Amino acid sequence: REDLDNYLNEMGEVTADNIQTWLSGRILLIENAAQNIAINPEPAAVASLLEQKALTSTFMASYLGDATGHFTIRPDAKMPDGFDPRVRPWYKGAESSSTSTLTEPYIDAATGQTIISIATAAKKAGQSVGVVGGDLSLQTLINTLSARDGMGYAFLVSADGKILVHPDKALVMKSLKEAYPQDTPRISSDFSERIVNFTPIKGLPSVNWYIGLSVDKDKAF
Ligand code: PRO
Ligand SMILES: [Cl-]
Ligand SMILES: [Cl-]
Repeated sequence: REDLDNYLNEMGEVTADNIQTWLSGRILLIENAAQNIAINPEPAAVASLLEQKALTSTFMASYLGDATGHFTIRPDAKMPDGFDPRVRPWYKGAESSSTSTLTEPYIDAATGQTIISIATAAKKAGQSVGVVGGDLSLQTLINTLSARDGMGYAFLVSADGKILVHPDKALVMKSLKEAYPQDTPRISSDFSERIVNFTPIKGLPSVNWYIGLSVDKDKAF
């Protein structure tokens, strides 16, 4: 048991570091996008920035919304009638953060897919000029986790217990209790009766997220 605990802990730390280092490169691209837009926030300049291959190859789309409701998105897309960027979770979350942020999964207004967004406020010498966001699909996050490793699966859960990414998509945005009503695992401890442990992801901006490692117990050696 000491041996399995030591290994799950070590695997959790590995998986956690790597997803942190997958995310933080993508967080830099958005921050750089926001910084460059703050240079020249004319919508022509904005649109040429978002059309660049480093962004379009990395994200489903990236975009700028501002306090008047103006919205520029690339690749371009017809947004639903009455779409307002200011009421979307990426906008509200970047507004209330002095750093960049990452949203919990939500329903993309463009694709209708489930997505998360990296967003940060774009600031021109103290003044906000809007919020820049980039979108990653839930399926992308599942694939990025399931690529990161021996015995069970990794999933991602917020500190408050909300399951964010899980290879069982039915469990996405269920709380731990709602997903696991009989004997609920607790983040508060780092082992739970499958055996499950939680490893904090360090160094993300604005969020407190955990890697959960879930392994078939008796198969584990
Ligand atoms: O759904 C949203 O709010 C973001 C912005 C447009 C595309 N995805
Ligand atoms: Cl990559
Ligand atoms: Cl446009």
